[PDB]
Amino acid sequence: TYRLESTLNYGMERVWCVASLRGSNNVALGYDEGSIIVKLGREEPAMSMDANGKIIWAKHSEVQQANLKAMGDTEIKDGERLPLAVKDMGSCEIYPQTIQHNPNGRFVVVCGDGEYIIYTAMALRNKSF
Amino acid sequence: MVLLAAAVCTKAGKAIVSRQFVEMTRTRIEGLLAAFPKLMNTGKQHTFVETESVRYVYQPMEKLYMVLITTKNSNILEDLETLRLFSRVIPEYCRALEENEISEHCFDLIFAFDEIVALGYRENVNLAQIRTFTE
Amino acid sequence: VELIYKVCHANPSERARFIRCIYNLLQSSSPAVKYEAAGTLVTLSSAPTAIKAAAQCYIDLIIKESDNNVKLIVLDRLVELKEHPAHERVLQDLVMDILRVLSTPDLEVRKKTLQLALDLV
Amino acid sequence: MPLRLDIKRKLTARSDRVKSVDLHPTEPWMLASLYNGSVCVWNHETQTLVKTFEVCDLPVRAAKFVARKNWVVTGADDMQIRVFNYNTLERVHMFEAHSDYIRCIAVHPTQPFILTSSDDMLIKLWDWDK
Repeated sequence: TYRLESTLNYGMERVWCVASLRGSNNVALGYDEGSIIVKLGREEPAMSMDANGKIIWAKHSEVQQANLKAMGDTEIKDGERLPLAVKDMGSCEIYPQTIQHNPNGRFVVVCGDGEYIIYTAMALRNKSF
Repeated sequence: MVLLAAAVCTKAGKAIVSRQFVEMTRTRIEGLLAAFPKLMNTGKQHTFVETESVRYVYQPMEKLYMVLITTKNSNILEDLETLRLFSRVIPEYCRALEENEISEHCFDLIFAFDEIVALGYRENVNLAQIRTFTE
Repeated sequence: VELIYKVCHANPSERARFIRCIYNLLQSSSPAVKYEAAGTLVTLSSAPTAIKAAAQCYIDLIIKESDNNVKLIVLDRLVELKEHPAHERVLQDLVMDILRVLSTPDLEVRKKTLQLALDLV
Repeated sequence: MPLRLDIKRKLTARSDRVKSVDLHPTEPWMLASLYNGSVCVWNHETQTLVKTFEVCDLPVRAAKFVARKNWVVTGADDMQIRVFNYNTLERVHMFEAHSDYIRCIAVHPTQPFILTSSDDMLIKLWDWDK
């Protein structure tokens, strides 16, 4: 939407170049008075596993970022990574800064922008705010 | 002494300038430096390499070797650290290493060697400290 | 004057003595898992494949101490990286597969690696 | 619009105008090419400066690592791209990349190629292996 995420100055000024790491989350920027290597955020995912087998994440595959979904009912061998095993989950209204299922499975919480919205475990109707 | 000599070498097959703290390694200094630093101190691009039962620590600069030699040792960090401080002091005198310019500032380098390592025990030096002496 | 009662108290000097002092207080079946020895040790074979090959050897040794028959030579400690639970995720054996080699890494590392597959299992 | 960010200053270094900044293709080091005639690289995880190379005495606009050869390519106002070994510290090769100073270099790890872009309005290709 090209809306300003941040403006950064440093007391180095005149920023000539940019480049980005191809494996991602470091960008480095060349200035008149020096160079800086900078580290960008998001290093880790937000998700939670309840007891209903709705393990909910945001982003990823068979889930959108804006909406909320995910399920994981698979128990295949401990030695490898298990499939996504997602089942579809209803409405959301906010972005997931952190998105989490209830630890015993009755609530879902999506948190975002100074607000939390509560959606119901497997029905996803707005429970609470 | 723990540190036999502190030596700047050219791998022309001779010790270009060198320091004998107390009279021991005179002529001896040149033969060691001349043979061993030619082979990269017999190194493989490793700072510590030991040959003919003498520990050689080094750094290549051009056709020249800045060399520290010991045949005994008190600590790991220390041997490198005197060499390192030496490597701050040497381009102030000679603008990198190079046999003719090393040759011309025998006095400068030699004096630093006495100051840096005294009776084989690694003292410390710095480019400002060096100034008071050659003033 | 060396040997401290402490962990340290600070600075490279104290730190260098300290790994010597640690090897004393646990000599038993090599260091196993190398202490502060690891830092100098890489430079000791800067030419270049020989470090990995060596590193691979230690990592294999460390996994387990097996029976130690003909080319089953893994020393160090018996349990410290186990071998072979069926609930362990994503398992020990993944690292063990590297050691089985056709050349899968380069030849110096290869010769070390084939012996090392034989050695753990 | 919201996004998971957290800007952090991993390492800084002060030097005369750095035209190019790079991350090492496979290593945790970042190389910055400066107008000191020097290119300098620092590994901004352990905060150790791994090595410096004096490409020219006039600005080095570009620098990049050709990680496989264990070499770094630089292009400076010598109108040359000079190549050095970043562990055996010596100049691997010297060549005239262009008729003018070299603003940027791009490295193809899968091919022997670097193409360099210069302000002689031309981009030229060089093959490190030849």
